[PDB]
Amino acid sequence: AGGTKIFGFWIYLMSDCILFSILFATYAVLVNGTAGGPTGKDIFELPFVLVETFLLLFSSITYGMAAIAMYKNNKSQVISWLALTWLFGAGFIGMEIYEFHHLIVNGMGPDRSGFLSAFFALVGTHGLHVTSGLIWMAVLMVQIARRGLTSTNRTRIMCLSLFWHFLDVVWICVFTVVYLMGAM
Amino acid sequence: MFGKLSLDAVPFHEPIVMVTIAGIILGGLALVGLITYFGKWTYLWKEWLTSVDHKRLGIMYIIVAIVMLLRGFADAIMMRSQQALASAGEAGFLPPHHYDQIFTAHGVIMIFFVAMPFVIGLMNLVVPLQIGARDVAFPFLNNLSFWFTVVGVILVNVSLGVGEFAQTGWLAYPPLSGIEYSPGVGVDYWIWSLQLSGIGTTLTGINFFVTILKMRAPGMTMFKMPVFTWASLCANVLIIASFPILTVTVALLTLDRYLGTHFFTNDMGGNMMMYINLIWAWGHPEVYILILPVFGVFSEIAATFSRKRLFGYTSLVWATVCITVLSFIVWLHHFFTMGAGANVNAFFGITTMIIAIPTGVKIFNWLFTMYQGRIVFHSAMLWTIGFIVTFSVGGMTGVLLAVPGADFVLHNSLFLIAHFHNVIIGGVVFGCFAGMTYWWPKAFGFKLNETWGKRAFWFWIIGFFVAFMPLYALGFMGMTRRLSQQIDPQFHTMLMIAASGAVLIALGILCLVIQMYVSIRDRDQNRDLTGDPWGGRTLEWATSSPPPFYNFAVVPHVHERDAFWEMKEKGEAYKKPDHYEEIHMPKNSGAGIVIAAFSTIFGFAMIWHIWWLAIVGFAGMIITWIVKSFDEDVDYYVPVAEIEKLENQHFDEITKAG
Amino acid sequence: GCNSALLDPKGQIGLEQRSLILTAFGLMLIVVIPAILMAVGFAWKYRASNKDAKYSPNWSHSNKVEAVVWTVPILIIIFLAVLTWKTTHALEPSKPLAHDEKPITIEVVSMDWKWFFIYPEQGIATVNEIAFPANTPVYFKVTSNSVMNSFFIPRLGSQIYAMAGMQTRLHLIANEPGTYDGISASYSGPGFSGMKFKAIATPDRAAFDQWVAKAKQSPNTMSDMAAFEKLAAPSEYNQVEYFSNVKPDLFADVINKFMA
Amino acid sequence: GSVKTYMTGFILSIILTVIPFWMVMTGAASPAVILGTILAMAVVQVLVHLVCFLHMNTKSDEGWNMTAFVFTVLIIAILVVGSIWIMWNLNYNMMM
Ligand code: HEO
Ligand code: HEM
Ligand SMILES: [Cu+2]
Repeated sequence: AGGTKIFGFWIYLMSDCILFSILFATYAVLVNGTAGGPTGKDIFELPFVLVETFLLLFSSITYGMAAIAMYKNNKSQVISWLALTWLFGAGFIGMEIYEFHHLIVNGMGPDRSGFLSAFFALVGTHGLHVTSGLIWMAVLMVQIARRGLTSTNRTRIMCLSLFWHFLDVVWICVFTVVYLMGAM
Repeated sequence: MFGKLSLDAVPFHEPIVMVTIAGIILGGLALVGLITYFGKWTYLWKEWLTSVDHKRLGIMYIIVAIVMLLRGFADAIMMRSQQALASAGEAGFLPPHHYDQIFTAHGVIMIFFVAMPFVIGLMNLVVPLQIGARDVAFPFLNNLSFWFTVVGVILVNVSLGVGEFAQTGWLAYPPLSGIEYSPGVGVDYWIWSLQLSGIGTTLTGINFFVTILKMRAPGMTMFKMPVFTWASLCANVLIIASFPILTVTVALLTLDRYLGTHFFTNDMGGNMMMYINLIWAWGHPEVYILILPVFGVFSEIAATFSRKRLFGYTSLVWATVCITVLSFIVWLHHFFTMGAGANVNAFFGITTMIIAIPTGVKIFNWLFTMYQGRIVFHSAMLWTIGFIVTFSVGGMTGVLLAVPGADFVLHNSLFLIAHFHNVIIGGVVFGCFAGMTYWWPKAFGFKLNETWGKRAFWFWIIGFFVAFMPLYALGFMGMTRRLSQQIDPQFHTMLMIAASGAVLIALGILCLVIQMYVSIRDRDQNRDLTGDPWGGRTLEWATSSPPPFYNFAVVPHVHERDAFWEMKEKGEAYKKPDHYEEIHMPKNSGAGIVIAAFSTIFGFAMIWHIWWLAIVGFAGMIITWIVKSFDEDVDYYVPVAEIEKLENQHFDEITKAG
Repeated sequence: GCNSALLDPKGQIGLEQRSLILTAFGLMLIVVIPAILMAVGFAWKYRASNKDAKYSPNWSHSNKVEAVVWTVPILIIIFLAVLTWKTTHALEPSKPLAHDEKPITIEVVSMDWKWFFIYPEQGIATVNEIAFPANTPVYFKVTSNSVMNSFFIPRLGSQIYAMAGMQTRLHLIANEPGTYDGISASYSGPGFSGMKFKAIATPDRAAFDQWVAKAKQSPNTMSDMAAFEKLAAPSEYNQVEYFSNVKPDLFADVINKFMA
Repeated sequence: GSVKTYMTGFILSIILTVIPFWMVMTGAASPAVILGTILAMAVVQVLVHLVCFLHMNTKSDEGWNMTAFVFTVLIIAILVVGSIWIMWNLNYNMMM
């Protein structure tokens, strides 16, 4: 029963891969779109992106440790690792929201240029994906605390593992293409 | 109550829209009155609306597609009448402000809410039965997909009632559909309808793709499935790999329209052409999603009515796989006139021409399936022959249009409309009616009236020729698409002939309705006793004509290609199992309709800029999803008593009939 | 239609396009006609009613038949694809015509629900009308002041798109003098039906100079962007108009309006 | 999988993230090299994430974890490359 659900979620992640590839192509076309506005070199702070990448990688490692603990049939360890993963994700979302607020207040919002619009679209899509993952972690933890480690809970944890690692891979592609390559 | 919505959003002055609204609202009120009078609210809620059974959701897709076909064809009649009157140097009765709305709405309805609902209805109806499964991988996901499609349909219909619809064509090209040139709310209706319908269709694609691979009957390898299952698997692969492109494209356009971004604007470095590419990157796979399943249907019919084994099974499956692979590298053939380099145009022309070979192979395999068989002239077989004859000419015109040289003058001309209408009517709706008449006993337990079916088929084919052959000549004469006022009088005669064709197709549709009515009226005399009306090869005909909510009491064991035909040949087709076992089934869920209602509220609030109502709707959707994620009592066990009773009743029917 | 716009063209590009259409039609017929003929033949000859017809309820595969089915489409697609490559590389609108006479440059700005044309070399402007001597190449530089449109003269030959802030190139030559209809092949809005103009292929140069001189006598002038914007006001079914004095670089300014 | 493979993946991810960042911020090479090497390290890190963290193996689901992923990678390589090529050509052909 778990097999079919995990395979379905894998096919959904492949659909989401197509979804993100379309946004990547859109950004690549509109990378030079900006006219009389900020460019990649002018606004991209590399230390901030490095801190974001390390915190999301810490999130991925902590969630992996949660999956190992769930294989070890321990509840407290899974709860603690999920809490640490959610805290790392919340930190990452906080930094993304701060960056967006700083860009918008400084009159560099998505309404300024094609390049800024595409940048906002891609990073925002990743942000909503990560916040959906965070809400999923919140509901999964509150379900574990009151139901324990059941077959349904194990299936949900495997699906969330696939989702979170997929998001980390997408963020690797994002910082490679958008942030790091732009600031070159 | 807030935002752009006011008393001025409803068109008081315009008579045509008001009489249409009056018709729809009186129809709805009469249906509600009849349901209340018969007291079938509880039965509808507990058996159809909250049903997780694939057969019920398939039948409800068929109902939605049929009722939307009436609105689509009414728009078609109105457009044809307007063109005929405008050709005679008359002002006509449809201002451009209404004609643009009408053709955009007609295109959107007939593509998203007539073809896809009917095709996915057929898939839900037969695919789980053919593979020997009891249900689909994700029943609640199927119910939610149905309700999302219904939400899209509701938004499109209510667009007429309050405010207006998009006036930018059925694909909403960026510069016209931008906030600068389209200040209206119609484009928002288009955006949200297509977004929610796309979400539903993506969920359906994932569901079927998992169901086909994971829940096959034991001993049935991949190369032993019925061809329709192969075509459905290919179509679902296309849905999964394609619909994200539409989702992202519509999301980018709505970001441009709402937050004032510059994705597709003509200024501030926006690249408008991008949108077209993206939409056609999604656009061309979509049509194969419409044409792959119907091919399977015809193959099935070619197997059933020729009374012989299907020819070139391996060739057919390899051809459909080749079509699936090639349907991703050909989209640019939609805009050769955009002005891309000779290299790109030539490459895309050649690759669009290449995909013609597998379709020709499939047509020849059907022709050689009819080679030395005993052909019975049933309604379905007439539909198949008409489909072959029409689709051959359609494909000919298509490969002619795929050449950039020809496309440089035949693009957006009535030749292109003649092509796409020709191939759609030839393949999609022909396969739809053929499947509906072929699988009607498996959905209700009685047969359709053959006389009315044959009349409807003849009317449809003759009307289609008379209505669309003149469009080839008009396209040759240089008359372009979407012309409303002061049409060149030299295009009058052909358009008048087209008008004649239109009313002929009307009679066909009327015939179809009459057929259904008489089929309902004389159900007691045309019942399907044995569960095998036409001696079908596939497992679906092993069950009783009303299939139990569990498809099979015991999951059948398959050793050969045509399971049911081999079972009949071996002489073991109706054998009583030694004992029946408790069957694990999923419970009916009511959260699908709640999520659908919340999504409808959210979409409507987004269209009319009611921010608080949209927040409430989105929060309601998320809260309902989270709450339904809690409960564990989602499945039950069917006891041995009920299964034994139904199986004994079916076997008594077999014995008495046999 | 025998006397149709595309099957009886007056321009050269129209002539090669008609030849290509007929060759493609001929090549596809050799396979399509047998498909329909065999459909009808197998429907009639091998019906359930016939008793003398050979019945083969187990003949489900044949290597020879499959090879024949696969081969003929492949050969037809190979021939028509070679022809497609040659014609596509030889019928690119963005390709200058081979002719002795020097090409005449026409700029085509596509306003909302009307057509605007500029002769920079002659320094004149027209609304919903063009003129050029017969048997002389014409070089169209097409752009849109607004929403996407499609410049198209069915009899002369190929069409093109007009998009905001983008110049697109096209070439057309008329073999026979006379009046030809020109429309828009892309729906631009309520007034899209309105977009209609006439192309006058004059028998000789002298008639073209007379038409240019007549346009030069127009009291109206297009010297500034303010006059251009005043003309660019949303209007429907605009009559043929003339403008004597034109800004030397108006097309450039129209494109640079969108900073591209 | 074990803690060992996750720790190995973590270490390789740290290295393949640190090196490109340090290389870009310092301009330690020609821009061509600074692009090629970071793209190569990015795809290597993607494969490391797929193998170590996502347990990307052939045997699972009787071979539909390979086929689905390879098919979607082919579709992405079609769509992205096609879009970039088409728009490069469409932008080169509209310059004044
Ligand atoms: C049922 C729906 C559907 C399907 C499956 C197809 C499939 C095809 N379409 Fe029609 N299309 C359909 C409906 C439309 N097409 C369109 C767009 C469109 C365009 C671009 C429009 C333009 O240039 O202006 C071309 C050139 C064609 C041609 C074809 C071709 C060559 C195929 C091929 O993939 C299949 C063709 C079938 C064949 C070839 C079988 C005939 C062959 C026989 C037996 C073999 C004979 C052998 C040879 C001819 C070699 N399609 C549009 C967009 C309209 C818009 O712009 O809004 C629609 C709705
Ligand atoms: C039942 C008979 C049908 C008739 C008589 C009909 C008639 C028409 C007409 C007259 C047009 C306008 C063409 C023009 O611009 O001059 C049109 C457009 C269109 N039709 Fe239909 N149609 C029919 C069925 C269908 C079906 C079943 C579909 C979809 C599967 C379909 C899809 C479309 C599309 C996509 C357009 C283009 C809309 C646009 O240009 O924006 N049609 N139809
Ligand atoms: Cu196409």
